[PDB]
Amino acid sequence: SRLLERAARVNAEYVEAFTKGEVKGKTGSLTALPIIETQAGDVSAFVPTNVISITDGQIFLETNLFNAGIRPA
Amino acid sequence: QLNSTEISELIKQRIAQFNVVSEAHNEGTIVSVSDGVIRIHGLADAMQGEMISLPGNRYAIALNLERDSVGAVVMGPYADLAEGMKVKATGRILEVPVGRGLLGRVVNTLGAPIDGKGPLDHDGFSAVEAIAPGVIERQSVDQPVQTGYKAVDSMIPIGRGQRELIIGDRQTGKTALAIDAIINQRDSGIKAIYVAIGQKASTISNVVRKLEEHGALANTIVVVATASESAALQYLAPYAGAAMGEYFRDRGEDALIIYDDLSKQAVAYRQISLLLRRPPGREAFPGDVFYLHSRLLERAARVNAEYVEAFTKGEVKGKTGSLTALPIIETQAGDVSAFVPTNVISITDGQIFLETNLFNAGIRPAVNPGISVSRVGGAAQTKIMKKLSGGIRTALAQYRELAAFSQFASDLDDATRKQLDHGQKVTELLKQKQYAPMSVAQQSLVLFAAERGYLADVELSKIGSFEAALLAYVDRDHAPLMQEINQTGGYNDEIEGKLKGILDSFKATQSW
Amino acid sequence: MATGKIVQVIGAVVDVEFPQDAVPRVYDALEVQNGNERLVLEVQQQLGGGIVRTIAMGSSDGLRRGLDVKDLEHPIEVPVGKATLGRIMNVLGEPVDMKGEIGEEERWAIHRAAPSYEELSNSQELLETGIKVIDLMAPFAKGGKVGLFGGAGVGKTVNMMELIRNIAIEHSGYSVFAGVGERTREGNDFYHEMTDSNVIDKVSLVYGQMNEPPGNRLRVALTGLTMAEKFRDEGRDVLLFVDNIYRYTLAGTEVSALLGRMPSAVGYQPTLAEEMGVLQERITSTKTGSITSVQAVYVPADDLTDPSPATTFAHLDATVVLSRQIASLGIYPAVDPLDSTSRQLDPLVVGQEHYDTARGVQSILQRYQELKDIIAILGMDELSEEDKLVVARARKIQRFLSQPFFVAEVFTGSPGKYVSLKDTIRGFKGIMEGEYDHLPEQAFYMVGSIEEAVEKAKKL
Amino acid sequence: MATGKIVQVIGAVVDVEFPQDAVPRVYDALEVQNGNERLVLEVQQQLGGGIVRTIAMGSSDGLRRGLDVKDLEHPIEVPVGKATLGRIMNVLGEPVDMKGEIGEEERWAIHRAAPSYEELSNSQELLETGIKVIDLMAPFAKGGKVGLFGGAGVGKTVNMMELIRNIAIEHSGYSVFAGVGERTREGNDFYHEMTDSNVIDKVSLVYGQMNEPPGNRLRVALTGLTMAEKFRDEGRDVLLFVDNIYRYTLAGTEVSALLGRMPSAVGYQPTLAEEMGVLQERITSTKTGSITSVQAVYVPADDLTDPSPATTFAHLDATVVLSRQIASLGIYPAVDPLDSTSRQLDPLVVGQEHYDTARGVQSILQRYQELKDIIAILGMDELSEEDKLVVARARKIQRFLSQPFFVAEVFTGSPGKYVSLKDTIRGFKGIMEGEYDHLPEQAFYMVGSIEEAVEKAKKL
Amino acid sequence: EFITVARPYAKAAFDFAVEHQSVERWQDMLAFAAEVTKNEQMAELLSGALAPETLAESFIAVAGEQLDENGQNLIRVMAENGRLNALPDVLEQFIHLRAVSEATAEVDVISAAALSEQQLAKISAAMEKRLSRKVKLNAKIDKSVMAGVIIRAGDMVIDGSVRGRLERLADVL
Ligand SMILES: Nc1ncnc2c1ncn2[C@@H]1O[C@H](COP(=O)(O)OP(=O)(O)OP(=O)(O)O)[C@@H](O)[C@H]1O
Ligand SMILES: Nc1ncnc2c1ncn2[C@@H]1O[C@H](COP(=O)(O)OP(=O)(O)O)[C@@H](O)[C@H]1O
Ligand SMILES: Nc1ncnc2c1ncn2[C@@H]1O[C@H](COP(=O)(O)OP(=O)(O)O)[C@@H](O)[C@H]1O
Ligand SMILES: [Mg+2]
Ligand SMILES: [Mg+2]
Repeated sequence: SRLLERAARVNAEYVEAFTKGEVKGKTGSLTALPIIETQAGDVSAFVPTNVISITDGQIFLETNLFNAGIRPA
Repeated sequence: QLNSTEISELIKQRIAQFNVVSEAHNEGTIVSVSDGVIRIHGLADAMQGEMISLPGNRYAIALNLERDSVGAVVMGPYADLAEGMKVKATGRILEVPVGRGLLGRVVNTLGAPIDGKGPLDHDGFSAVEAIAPGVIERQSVDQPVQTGYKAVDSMIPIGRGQRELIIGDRQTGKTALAIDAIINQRDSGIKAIYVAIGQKASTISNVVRKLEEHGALANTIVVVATASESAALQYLAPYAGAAMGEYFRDRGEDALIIYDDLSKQAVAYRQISLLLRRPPGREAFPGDVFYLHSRLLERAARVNAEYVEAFTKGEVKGKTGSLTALPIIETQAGDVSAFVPTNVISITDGQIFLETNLFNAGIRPAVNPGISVSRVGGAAQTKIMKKLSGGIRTALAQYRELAAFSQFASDLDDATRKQLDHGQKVTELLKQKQYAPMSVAQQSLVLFAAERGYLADVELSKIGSFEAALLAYVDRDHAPLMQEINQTGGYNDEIEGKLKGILDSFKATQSW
Repeated sequence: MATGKIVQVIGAVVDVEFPQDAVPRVYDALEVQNGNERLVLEVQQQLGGGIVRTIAMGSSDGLRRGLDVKDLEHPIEVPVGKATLGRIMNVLGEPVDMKGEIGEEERWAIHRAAPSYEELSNSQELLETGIKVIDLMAPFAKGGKVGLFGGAGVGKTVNMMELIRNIAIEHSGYSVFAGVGERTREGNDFYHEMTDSNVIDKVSLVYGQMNEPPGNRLRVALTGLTMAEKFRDEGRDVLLFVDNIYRYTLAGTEVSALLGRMPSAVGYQPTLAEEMGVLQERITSTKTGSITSVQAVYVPADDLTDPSPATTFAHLDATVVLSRQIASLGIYPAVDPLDSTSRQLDPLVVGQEHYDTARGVQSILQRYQELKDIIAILGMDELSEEDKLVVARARKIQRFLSQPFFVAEVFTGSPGKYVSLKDTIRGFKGIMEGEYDHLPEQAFYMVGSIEEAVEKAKKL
Repeated sequence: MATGKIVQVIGAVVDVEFPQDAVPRVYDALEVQNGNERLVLEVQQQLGGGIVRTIAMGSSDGLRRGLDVKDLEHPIEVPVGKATLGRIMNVLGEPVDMKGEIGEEERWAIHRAAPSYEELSNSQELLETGIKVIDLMAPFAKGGKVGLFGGAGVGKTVNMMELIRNIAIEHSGYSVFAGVGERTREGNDFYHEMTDSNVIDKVSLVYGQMNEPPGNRLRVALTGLTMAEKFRDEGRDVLLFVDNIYRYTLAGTEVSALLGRMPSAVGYQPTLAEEMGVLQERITSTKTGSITSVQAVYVPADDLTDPSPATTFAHLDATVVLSRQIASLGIYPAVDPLDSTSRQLDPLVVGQEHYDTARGVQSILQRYQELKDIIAILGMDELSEEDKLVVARARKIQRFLSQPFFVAEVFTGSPGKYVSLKDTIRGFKGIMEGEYDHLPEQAFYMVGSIEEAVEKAKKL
Repeated sequence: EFITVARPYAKAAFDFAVEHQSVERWQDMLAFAAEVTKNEQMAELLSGALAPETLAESFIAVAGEQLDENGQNLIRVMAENGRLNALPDVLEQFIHLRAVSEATAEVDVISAAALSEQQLAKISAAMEKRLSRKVKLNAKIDKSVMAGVIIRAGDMVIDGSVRGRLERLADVL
């Protein structure tokens, strides 16, 4: 969590204060795409549960689709 | 903050004089007793694997030499022991009495006789734990071990120095097949050993008198560790049996050994390991367990004559010895995707899988093709049997899978009415009654008559009477050849003509 | 003279400290004055420094630290012999009936080794129980183990009472009933039903029920067994009933957890297959006598692979299944002949004629099992002329299996019958090979030998 | 000279006490006079008091505590280079065939760092194997890693022997074979095959077979990999065959608990992934030389999700997954084409026609898998007249994936077949588009190119 | 805390001291070791992972006033086990054991002010009748009692303080 909550969009006043001027109007952003591997598609594991609870969304890639030819699955 | 087996009066003895090592290093005192595991204090001279002698006549095996105490396991009734008993270390690594004089005796795992016939005429002692012959000392297994059974000798051939797992569910003829192989081995010079692990004593007594009836017992050693007996005896019992087989192996003879349930050896070793607080793994078995079975079964080997010369100090020049192991494994509900069954499948050469469905349906012995294999293969067989039996196990693998898939009807009848009638005729022919061993000559002529079509049309059934007549007609008159073909195993067009002439004469004259 | 001191009390586990040299042995029994009542402790482990860890054969509440403990120099000892017939006792061999006292002449320790290899009987023999279904489809080896798998209402208790009766009257043995880890209600009503049937004079009862501390439920089976062993030494044939061996396993698991040992394959104790074998190996035939055993078995979650069923089935020689469907048909005993099993149905063991008779009966019944389903959807008149005959013979075989029991007269009034093995072999050969086709199926119902079936058909 | 003493012996691990000014480093070797033999210990940990935990590279029995041990101040070192070619060696680099000493000029420590990142090299050069399924589904390149996954008895070793025969004989550079915890019988049968084929002069052999104690099995893969690394640094290109890598991790699990490390997920050592990656990362091709390697990877209890297979899968480039279900069919090679993959199965590397043929084979085999559950319940008749066509083609594909092997020529009598990449894509492309719709399924079982299937169809 | 680790060593030391008629010397020896155990520099040494043997020698050296039987053996056995920090408790346990065999009780009395030495002698003789030991009173002047006395005889206590009666009355209300 304290790794992933570091990916943020930041408003113009934070940028202008952090850089002590020299930047104005602009917003900062950092986008995070963590990757997780699941064992036989089980989501009920420990680390998958935590990371699925932390993030803003999930892209589920499945092997039954990938084998059928639907790529990206 | 916890104590570490330092107690008031031992601390007092150290108080009297710190260097208590001025006393004998040869002995110590029991400090605790729990579920057959024992902790001993003293024994500075003890070495791992050593036999420790207890009051009475009992032994313990030193497993742990810790900072200040020895952890051991008791090979017998442990409840008689108590704290403070004086204990002496024999300077001997665990050793069992061994020799040819053990043949026909029933002995405890320690080689103490259990029949009423008095002491043993053993040759010497040999270490229970040993490392098998190295990669360069082996020789290729290329000699047959004929069993009683037409199904296994045709499909799953066993050779001198091979290791054949016999795996199946409970009550499927695992013991029947192994003891019936022991019975067939008499009058063929190869010795046999039967190690009953975790068996109930009524069954062991039954099979011992059943081996005595057939005259097999004079040929074989029996090692017994019944279900009542301490787990240390149970898991050590197969290593004692292997130590007895290995003597014959290293003297350049042939021996056969049956471990009557490795799957109970594993449970006894799991008990000993969990009592010693070791972290378990899959199915709660220790991490060791594969090493448990591997170091045991790799001992069954065939050794080249240079190794027999180097071992016997020249005395036996130019003979090759072997030990042939047939461990039995019992699997719950017929699945082989289990930890211990798959461990032993990973160690043994072949695999005879006995199936419960076939066994109920009356196909006995229930040798399931396709799953069962021999990784040595045709090199074990006599060339007559090799040439006659060819690829039939794979043919049945597909015949079984296709009769399972094509259930609705016999559609696409190109030759499936021949193929499936042949596969039925063969499965009916392989069925055999126990304690009726067929010589290689009888198996060869029957499989010849079956395999190349000569009876694929006649689904008469009545098959058992046809075979029992055929083998009598050839025994009484038609074949002096039986004594010849049982000796040479030779395959020749001349002999094929001889046998096909007998086959046509019987098949024309006699209506089954 | 007491010599030990209680040093810990944690649940049912009690640690007591002795002089460094007087340490008790492993299975010795100690005792303590827990207020006014005396309490018995069975030692389980010897720890370092004279400390000994034991389990209380009773309620642990009220024990102080420092109480004086007296070391009895022997294991738990119980009364044995004729004196115990018709009584009720607990683990400690104390009467929990109120008829007073047991005038035993001798007392035996409950712990001992199984018979030696040279001591087992060098023979194999059957036990004629007198019940047609059991004698035919699932014979009893003299000295074997038998499993009972039925549920409730199926008449299990009447089966046990009929066995207790027949082993005493027709044979000349006694019986021991060890009720381990079962309802007190059922033991009370079972005692009342056995005294209302004049069989109480022939059976000795021992009870450790569900309301008992773990050690009682653990050692009650060994108390029952050591009484059966005293009957064996006298030269008799004995029956030992274990009302639920699964509860013996489960109480061993509880005690193992209390002692703090690591959990085995499914949480069971690591010593499971040893604790089971140490019991089941004493139930054997010997060349002085024999103990046969009938054990009610319970399969957790209907799983025949669970370590407890898997360990128990290794020992059972025969298996009798009781089904409610057979009882709804009004057939008693409600033994299911298709699933009932015995490893003594081996044509070399019991003979070719008996073997093939049982196999024929089974094949007939499992054909009828499918013809019944065809009838249920297509009607009777769809069956060919051959199937209509196997149905007619199946419905008669299915009824010749019923029997009147000497103990069931209070229900059916019939005098009750003891049927010899060869006579039921004759009867089923008859019915099966078309003989006796010329009488109605009701002429076989609730009757003894087949001659009584033909005579009932005459009267009918 | 000898300066330390044994203070504990727990199975395979030994604790040794030294003066605190002379304590060995954390991978040095030590020597002990075990009876009359000489035993080598490798130190794994430095505990605090001049004590040291070590693993015995040999049998541990006979060790007393208090023996003197001698501090060799260098790690385990093995002979390396040209001198070690036609010979078999121990884990300690000692010769194990009965020939004389090894004539090496140089010896290398078996613990070494992996090559740097700027030093690696990657190659697209496709390597051709005679095996239809392996090169069609999972083609692998020169200098890549191949791994064969399977349970027990599925075909890992027979396939590795076929790969040895088909690449490694018609290959110029030297070769190294490491037997890690497998059968000595198969090592002897391999050594005699090589010596009777006069190719032994090119194949260096190391054996630490399953009879050896844990230390030999643990280190033997590292000592075989050191010899492969030496041949790589000379600028050559090398073949490395590892006959069961799983045994390396298993020997680490067996030792792990004794070293006092808390157990992990399923029992495995906490360091499973680092122990595996420290070996796996240094078996790689560099800019000076290339190592092509085939590893067998046993999967326990057929569980592909067990931590050891799951953490092994990331290291390899081509993974071939054998399955027991397909072997039970008798369809060897029992490759699962829906689980096998390669890094090289891309259209830019392989070419569009190969890529499309492989994807079409996967697509219709997946569609057949999706049909199987409805075929199991309802039966086939319910399928669409489209669905029956993809089922018939998928079954014909499953048969055509089978192939006879020159090394399997002793389990079946069939002659071995070598199938070129062109012929296999020509046949699979022919089957998929229905030009062979008229042949029976048995025409495709155990054949070479499709022109042998058309012939086999004539003979039924 | 390590009462449980100190029990065996205290029992061994005492049971040895009565075989050699020197309980009184052993007590002062253990008291000396218990004081050396508390020093700030020695407590830094005992935490350090020296070899038990050299750490024992580094502990013998700072105490030469010690028997061959007592220091050079007990300290070494405790060092092998790493128990030296337990010495302050091995002392107390030792004392207690002695008081047990000598049939003595260290009754403590607490009061708001000094007792008349007739009150206190009556207390002695009365506790010696309540118990079955020679008592050894020691008083404490605690003002919060205000009047009366507390008599503590181990885990048994008799409270006659007016504060105790006041707070009990407070809870009767
Ligand atoms: N080929 C056969 N034909 C007929 N009966 C057989 C045959 N083989 C075995 N039997 C019988 O089937 C029963 C089971 O055999 P057996 O008891 O040896 O099986 P098992 O698997 O060894 O049993 P367990 O697993 O309990 O040890 C026995 O009564 C035996 O006589
Ligand atoms: N041999 C028999 N003859 C007649 N009726 C029987 C017989 N066996 C059982 N029954 C009937 O089945 C009932 C089952 O009740 P019960 O024996 O209490 O079941 P359980 O003992 O399993 O609790 C009996 O009360 C009786 O009515
Ligand atoms: N192509 C094949 N033809 C015939 N049998 C095969 C083939 N491939 C594998 N097998 C069978 O697989 C069995 C075990 O093969 P092996 O390589 O030893 O398995 P593993 O090494 O994976 O345990 C052998 O008995 C062999 O007959
Ligand atoms: Mg059996
Ligand atoms: Mg393999």
